[PDB]
Amino acid sequence: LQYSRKKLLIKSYEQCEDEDLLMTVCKSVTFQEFCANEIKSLLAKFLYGFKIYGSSNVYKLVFVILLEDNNGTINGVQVEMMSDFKRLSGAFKNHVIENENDLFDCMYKSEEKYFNLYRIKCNHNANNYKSLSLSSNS
Amino acid sequence: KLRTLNVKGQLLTKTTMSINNEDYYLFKFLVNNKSIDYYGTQTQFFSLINNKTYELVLQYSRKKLLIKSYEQCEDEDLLMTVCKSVTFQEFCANEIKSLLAKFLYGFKIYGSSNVYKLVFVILLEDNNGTINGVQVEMMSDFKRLSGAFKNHVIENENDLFDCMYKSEEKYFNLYRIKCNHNANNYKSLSLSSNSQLERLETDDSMFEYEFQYDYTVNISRSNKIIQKHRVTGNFTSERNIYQNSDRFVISYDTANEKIKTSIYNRMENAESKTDYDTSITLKDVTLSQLNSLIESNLVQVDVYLVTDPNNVKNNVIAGITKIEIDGTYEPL
Repeated sequence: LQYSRKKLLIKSYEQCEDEDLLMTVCKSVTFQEFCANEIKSLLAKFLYGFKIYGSSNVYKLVFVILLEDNNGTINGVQVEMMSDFKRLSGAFKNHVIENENDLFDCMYKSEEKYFNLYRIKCNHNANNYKSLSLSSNS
Repeated sequence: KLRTLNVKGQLLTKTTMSINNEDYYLFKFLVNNKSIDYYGTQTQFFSLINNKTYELVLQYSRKKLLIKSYEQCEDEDLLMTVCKSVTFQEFCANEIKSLLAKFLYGFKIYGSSNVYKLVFVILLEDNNGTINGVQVEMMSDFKRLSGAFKNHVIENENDLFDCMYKSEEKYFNLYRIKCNHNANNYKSLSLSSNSQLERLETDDSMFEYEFQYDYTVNISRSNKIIQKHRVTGNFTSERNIYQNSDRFVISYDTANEKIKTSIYNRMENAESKTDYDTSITLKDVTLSQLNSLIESNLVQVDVYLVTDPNNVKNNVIAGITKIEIDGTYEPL
């Protein structure tokens, strides 16, 4: 791009082809990446996780991530994540979770540590409510 | 004559206590899904067993409700057996259940490509014995909905929409519907993959029921209800992406008044591709064409509005369905 005649003109264009952002951790994400419901990977901070009262097979993970509003400011926000016992056991890379008891013992040893999340989908609902969710290969 | 009552129900707990060396024996029975306690002696304490329907005959003597006698029924099942009213208790147990509802209206949710939403009115008997008609919501997909409707062949989305707009404001027997309660405490209805939605088609028994099914609150949202409007006049659309979200500002005329609202833009699972920027501007084109079509009566627009009753300002759109002259249906 060259600055000429009070404009930004495309001085030359070159063909690039399919840049990959999966398995590439982004320090931040944008509101639009929650809108497109795009599967990315970001770095996050796990706060604390537990099992939902009244449920048997549903656990909740709470994270702190960084969103970018279009104003350009980067804010730390609390995001919530839900997944069953199965998808959670295989989600934790380099950790063996064979029963419910180990999941809780892993979460309590995972508290306040920084995580690289991989292939996590950002969702958006009828009632908005922006949250994360585990795919089958995250 | 000492008068008596007859009740039937599951037994939950058995408890005993000795007050002043006078043994007392009590049985917590589930009668019509209520915790009602009845008196007994030491003979009944051992004869009866928990989680077992007992046909019960009560006696009133010495200012107490006695178990005069016991027989035993056998675990009656009440599915495919419709009910007028459910309780808060049954929503907590997440009881798959068959009850009667009044169908209001249905639409396809914005941004989604295969997810639809139904709005019903059901009778919900609270913990105090009062029965009130409330608005309840329901999510299901095209596949479950294609086979859900009893006695109606639905093979394509356009049929699905044609079956709701016919069934709008009719009464429906809902068979084997799971009443949900969630970590986020809003209560809803769900299609178990083997649930039937069977229409009643009037027959003048409706007169007793329309007075009851007066929805004043939507139990699937908090402080908000869903309302349905017909677009008659100036439909205007504008793209306002704010600091907080990407939105469409929309204002239309009904036969009543003009409404300001806004819809939150979202795209379902558009993958590895810029199918959000190129598709939202696409739907914006569909929106600024709409007024041209309503004037010449080419399409009719139905706006489904998640609204706060007290403050009519809190308006958001959950679905917009275009009714075309030639039977074709376009939702958004």
